[PDB]
Amino acid sequence: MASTRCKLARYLEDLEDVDLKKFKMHLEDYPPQKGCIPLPRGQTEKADHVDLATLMIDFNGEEKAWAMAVWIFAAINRRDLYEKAKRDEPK
Repeated sequence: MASTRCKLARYLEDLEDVDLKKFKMHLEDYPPQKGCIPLPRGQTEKADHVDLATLMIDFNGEEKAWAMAVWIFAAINRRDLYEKAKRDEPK
């Protein structure tokens, strides 16, 4: 009826081109949080925009993946995106 994978792709695509590069560099440069596993660069860089959403939903899960998606926007100063993201995020 409505795959969410296509929805997240529209968000990472609706971001600015220069901001797109900052989202990946910030993800690969993610510091350790608690014995967390570092994301292999060859996997993320080789992962396409659609495939990228598959590693976040498949490896981190829909609950944790969203936590990383919202916490990163506040980092690049995009609080306005959190107000809309919370309204467009399905329950």
